[PDB]
Amino acid sequence: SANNPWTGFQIFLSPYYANEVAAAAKQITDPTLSSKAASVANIPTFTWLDSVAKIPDLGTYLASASALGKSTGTKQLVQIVIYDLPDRDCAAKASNGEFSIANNGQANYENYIDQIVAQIQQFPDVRVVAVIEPDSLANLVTNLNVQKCANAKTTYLACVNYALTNLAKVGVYMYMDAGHAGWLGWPANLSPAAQLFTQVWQNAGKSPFIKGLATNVANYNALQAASPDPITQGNPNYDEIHYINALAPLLQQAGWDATFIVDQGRSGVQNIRQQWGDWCNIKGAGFGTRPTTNTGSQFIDSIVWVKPGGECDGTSNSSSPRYDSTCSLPDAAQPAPEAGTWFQAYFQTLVSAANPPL
Ligand SMILES: OC[C@H]1O[C@@H](O[C@H]2[C@H](O)[C@@H](O)[C@@H](O)O[C@@H]2CO)[C@H](O)[C@@H](O)[C@@H]1O
Repeated sequence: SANNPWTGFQIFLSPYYANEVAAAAKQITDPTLSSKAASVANIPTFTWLDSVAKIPDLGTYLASASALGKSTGTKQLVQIVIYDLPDRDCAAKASNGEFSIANNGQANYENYIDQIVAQIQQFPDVRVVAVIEPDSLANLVTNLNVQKCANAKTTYLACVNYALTNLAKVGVYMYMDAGHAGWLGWPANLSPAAQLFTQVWQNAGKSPFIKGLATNVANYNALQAASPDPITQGNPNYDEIHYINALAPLLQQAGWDATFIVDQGRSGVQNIRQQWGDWCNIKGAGFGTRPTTNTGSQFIDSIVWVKPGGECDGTSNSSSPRYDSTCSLPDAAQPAPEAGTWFQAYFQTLVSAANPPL
């Protein structure tokens, strides 16, 4: 590979996360633990554009990044997540979003992307790296018999295409979400997954800005497992390095020099789940390996922190329309607030259990 988006750039630290972390650390009673938690705001994370109201935030982040770059004599990089599909989260309930297909979803999303493009277009000196629509494509590999997913398949593909095609015109480096090793990493899923991703890549014109795929976003898999998690029984690809070593060659066969980024933001503590599919607020997770480009794998551009640890995965209140029974499992921290909202006790455990220690 030739073009790693991080080379020669300084990552712009998320002010949104920083404000959450500064607030959470002053509430942590242990003094050294509070110091460690406070330091989390200096670790680069991805900022989620999980609703239109966040688009002005992206405005202020690019402008701050531009200024930081001019004043420090560096080139700055802003890390974002495109996550506002119509009928979002089609195989769960916890992260249902603000747009729906039956309520002008297609148009709302295209306007969402347009407004994002118009922001990024005003700051050519700032590089952007985007993860494209967590969970969407993977749902279209394994969840087509889910009627919500099946009904939204063509909307998902159209919208993902619209994001890819139009963010490319303002030079955004993009990694399409590709699930994780327990999802698409199953050997029998590798080829169907690859066929989808290469179709999506081809449909977006094979633009050089489509770098490749992101894995483990908002999940907890090891990148390189010391020993296989017991939940991984039956899958030889028990960790993300196995998944990626098995999937990436298929992408290259079709001529896509595809590279990867891997969430490790909540991967510090392994063996914390009853079943692999337990994804919601897993009790006892720690912050994992810090973001770095020294990945040890020919396919991986960066270890990253995509899901901001401490922001909730979903509510445990079964009276909310966004209740998902996954968020009430014995390995899920409860009680838990609405997804995307701050979960103070979960953040403290992420700090305490961080591996490597903070
Ligand atoms: O990993 C985060 C997403 O997981 C999704 O559920 C997956 C799960 O990850 C797999 O381990 C397996 O259970 O397949 C599931 C899909 O049916 C979930 O739908 C999303 O809400 C999560 O963000």
